[PDB]
Amino acid sequence: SKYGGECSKEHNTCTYRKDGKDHIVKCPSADNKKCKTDRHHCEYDDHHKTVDCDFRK
Ligand SMILES: [Cl-]
Ligand SMILES: [Cl-]
Repeated sequence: SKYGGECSKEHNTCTYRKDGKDHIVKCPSADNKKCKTDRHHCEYDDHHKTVDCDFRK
């Protein structure tokens, strides 16, 4: 249920792969969910219907 991708710091977006296609969604603006490092991991959780762009590198 989790779909991984990479985030854009400038745009605060997550690009993730699901069902053969790349999808670009906004990250949250929350302090510890936003995209902090360009091109680092993000995930769309299709169970919870949430996005997180702040992972440990
Ligand atoms: Cl595509
Ligand atoms: Cl969200």
